Amino acid sequence: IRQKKARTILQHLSEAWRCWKANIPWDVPGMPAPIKKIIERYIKSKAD
Amino acid sequence: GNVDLNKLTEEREKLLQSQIDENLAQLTKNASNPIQVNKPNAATDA
Amino acid sequence: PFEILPESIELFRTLALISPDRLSLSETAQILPKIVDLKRILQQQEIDFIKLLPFFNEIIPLIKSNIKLMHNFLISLYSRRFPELSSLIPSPLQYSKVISILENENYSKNESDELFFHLENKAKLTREQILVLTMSMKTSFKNKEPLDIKTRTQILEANSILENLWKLQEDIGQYIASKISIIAPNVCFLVGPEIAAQLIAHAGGVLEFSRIPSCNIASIGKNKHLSHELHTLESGVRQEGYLFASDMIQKFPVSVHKQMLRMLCAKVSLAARVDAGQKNGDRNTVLAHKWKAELSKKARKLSEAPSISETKALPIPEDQPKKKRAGRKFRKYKEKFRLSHVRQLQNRMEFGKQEQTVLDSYGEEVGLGMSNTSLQQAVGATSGSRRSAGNQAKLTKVMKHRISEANQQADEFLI
Amino acid sequence: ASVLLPQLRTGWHVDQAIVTETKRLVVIRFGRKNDRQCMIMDELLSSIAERVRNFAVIYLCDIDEVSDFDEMYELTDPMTVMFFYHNKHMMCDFGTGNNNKLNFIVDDKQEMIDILETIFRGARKNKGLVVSPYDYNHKR
Amino acid sequence: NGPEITPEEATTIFSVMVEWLESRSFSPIPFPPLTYKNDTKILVLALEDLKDVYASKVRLNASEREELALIEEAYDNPHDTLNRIKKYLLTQRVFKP
Amino acid sequence: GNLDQAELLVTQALQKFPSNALLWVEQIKLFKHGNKSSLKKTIFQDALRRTQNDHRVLLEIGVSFYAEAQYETSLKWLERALKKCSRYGDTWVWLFRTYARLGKDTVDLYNMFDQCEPTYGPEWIAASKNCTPREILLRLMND
Amino acid sequence: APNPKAFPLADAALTQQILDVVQQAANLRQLKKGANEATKTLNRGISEFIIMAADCEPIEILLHLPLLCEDKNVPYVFVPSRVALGRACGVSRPVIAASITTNDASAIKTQIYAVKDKIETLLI
Amino acid sequence: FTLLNRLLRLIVDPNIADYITAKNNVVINFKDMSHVNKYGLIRGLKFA
Repeated sequence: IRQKKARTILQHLSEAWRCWKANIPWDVPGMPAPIKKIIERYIKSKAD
Repeated sequence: GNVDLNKLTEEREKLLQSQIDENLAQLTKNASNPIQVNKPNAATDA
Repeated sequence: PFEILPESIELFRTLALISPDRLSLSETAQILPKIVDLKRILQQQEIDFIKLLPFFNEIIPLIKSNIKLMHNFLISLYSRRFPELSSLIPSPLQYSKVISILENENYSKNESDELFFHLENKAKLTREQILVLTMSMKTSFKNKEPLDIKTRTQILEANSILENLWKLQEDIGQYIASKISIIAPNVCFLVGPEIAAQLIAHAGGVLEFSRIPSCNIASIGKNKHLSHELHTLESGVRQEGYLFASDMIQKFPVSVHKQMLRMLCAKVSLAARVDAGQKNGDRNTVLAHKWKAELSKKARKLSEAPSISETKALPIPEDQPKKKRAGRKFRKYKEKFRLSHVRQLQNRMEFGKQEQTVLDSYGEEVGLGMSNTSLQQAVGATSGSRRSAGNQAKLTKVMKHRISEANQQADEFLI
Repeated sequence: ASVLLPQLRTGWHVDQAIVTETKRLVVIRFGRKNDRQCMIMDELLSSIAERVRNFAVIYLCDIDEVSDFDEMYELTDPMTVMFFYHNKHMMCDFGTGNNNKLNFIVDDKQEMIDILETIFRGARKNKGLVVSPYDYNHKR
Repeated sequence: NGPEITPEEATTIFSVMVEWLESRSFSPIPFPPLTYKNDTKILVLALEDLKDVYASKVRLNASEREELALIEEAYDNPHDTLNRIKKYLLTQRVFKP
Repeated sequence: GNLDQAELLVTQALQKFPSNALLWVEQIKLFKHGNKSSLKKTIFQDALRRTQNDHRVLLEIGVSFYAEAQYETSLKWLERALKKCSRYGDTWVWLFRTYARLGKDTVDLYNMFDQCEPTYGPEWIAASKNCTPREILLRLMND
Repeated sequence: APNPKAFPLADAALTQQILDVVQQAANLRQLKKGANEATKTLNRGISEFIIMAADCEPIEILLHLPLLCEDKNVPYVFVPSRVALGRACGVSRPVIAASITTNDASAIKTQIYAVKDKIETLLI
Repeated sequence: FTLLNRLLRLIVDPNIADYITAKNNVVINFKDMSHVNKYGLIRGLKFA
């Protein structure tokens, strides 16, 4: 059921960016560590 | 070009379970966006 | 010994006269080292009694009253020397300390240690507070040597007594804190022990606290609200005050503090009530647990925003002309949105002529247009083109309500 | 987006899609997966698709993988999009001259929606041509 | 990290202000009295300024409309508006953001 | 010594006759003792409501404020009381006391003292019972 | 079955009467619902009589109110049903404590007084 | 604002000054991003 998961992750990616834009932390709880890290990295890159 | 994330990806691959993947929390619009959309739109309903 | 404390209470009560307090003061002075020292000693000595309270619950309000009286006296003494000081510094102990510092003298005209003393000696003085104090001094403080040395002496005495009283109070609070897990277990569980002590002490007993209705609790242990000091916070909590400082609130984000704080107050109150109800050594502490759990849940819910919604679509663009309506009733509404007749006129511009413009300072651009009649234009303006009532900008429901509220408030003020 | 939009595997599939949307309009994007412009277009259309949903639909075609439709554009073949209704090709006159296909990236999500709306309206009317509200004449 | 003005600086600058004021011998501006001589005129002026923005425009959005309505209300029930203003000045330490 | 009992009695009285200003005054006095030192302003407001700003209630409030040593407020209260009905006495005395406490002066008061005193007012009445002057009486009261 | 410490519990007819009174007060703004509001009323003195819910679980959260009443000499009952009480108050949500407040010039003064008397009768 | 407030007090009735201070301390917003104005005047308040 990977497509669904991918879709979900897209939203997460978008939402962290949105949060960053707003200037609010992206303290999402149940997200797994490495995924979270990756997201953070992405956000940083975007910022740069 | 895309090199700085490869390691991260690898790490992710190493770590996660299927169960964990299944239970990724469907994300809430932390910057309450749709409310704001509703409100501006209603204010500027033409 | 054990027996003294009713005497102490009596002594405290006798002070509940009014300023001026001079021979009364002397009486007051006598009352101080007699009593305000022995109590401290007793407190220090662990294992004298467990049923001191509710006599310590009986006395703490009295003590508070006494302190207030002392503060008032001090202000009376000082006012006409430094009127604004009271306004600037709320807390009575703090005020006393400030006064002491101010009197101290030596290099106090230039700088001791002036703005150093405050921070260390009058412990609590924050930067903002200090700045305001300095400003006040620059304006309102007279600094012509005290009305009399006698007066100075009197104020010193007052400070000494007041300080002692404060110390005693602090000691009592500490004692309460030490005991509280036996006194008001539920409350402690809900909040934390120190916080509980602070609340309980302020109240009087746990019964007193219980009697206090939830809404009030928030602002127990607030810094008295000075108008000049800034208040608004991203939190939106207005109360600050002991409870707000708890883990249970301060662990969650700032979005939730206000709501969370509110929740806490009520649950704290409930806990207190429960404690009051239960007889000594029952220490049930299950309801409190449940409340805590619920609070946590609430916090979590508040933090968790809404799901992304199905991005609602545009409607199939079809072009229907179904309406066709009209009717005094329905006209009005629509009259608000229709272009008026004077606007229609405006929209017509005479052809040849340099057509009439109103130079509005923000933008001269604006052409009246053929609203103004030729002859009229040549001469002057028109109120025939101030025609309509059917579009005179009316308020919203919300706005109207707000205005009504404002009016009510004004009326109240006038009474 | 990749996950957002639906993608097509073969020419037959594409044709089916074009035919079988009776009610909605159909924007196909003919484009080479790994190109900049095409990617941009896809991104734009991802946003639009959800919005326009009830009136239009968006699809993707890897033009290298599915080479059936080089009839549509005489082998010009940049990373384009095309508009369809009742299996009729729908003709969106910009400045560009290519009234057939928009072979160029537009950036204003709203603008994109508006043009799609226009074409839908045209289709409903029965019109084959439709003048866009916007001009273009920059992005050839 | 606290207010960037340290207290000494404040003392210096506050003192400068105060001395200046003394030199100029300044009667401080009193609270708008409950029956102020030039009240109504002032109010009118204020309302005109508020209006200004709209005098041009032919449509209004909602916020703008609301503002206009408020202005009208102020004009039309002047006394009430004045009272409200006074109340706000006195009290209102808090505000719509 | 017994204050709870007194409070109870007051409450009962209020229940029976809510408007009677003297009961309200008594309640206010009790409050001023400083058992609550709270529910104070609210109580005052309630009293005012029920007694339609009764002359005496205002005076009582002023006195309470005097006791608490917030003096401008007290003065204001006293003024209000006077306005409500100047003929009553103890109010005048209270005002004088306040003035004495403050740096303010009595000339104005004297000028406005043309109006009557022992018509009504408890302490004043008592003093009267204990003479024929008025300024002398006032002085005595002050003392 | 209702709690023992919730005392005095009304009887059925009495309960009904009390709820009617509450309703009347609600319409006339002469009532205050809610434990905390009841407490406030008691503190003020404005409470004519206090109505609590027997079927408050956990009962403890009321059982200060009775004490307060005793120490202020305001009569008080529990009714049985918190839902019913809430409804009477005019609140869908279930309520535990209400206070019919004092006001000489009420239409419903007499009615209120009757209820108060009834409550007193129960107490002993 | 503290410094400002006291300065103002030298030229207005303190209440007015207080009001001014409070106003310059609002929650600012922007498209889903707050901040509070604990410092640094708001230029757009009509008196400012």
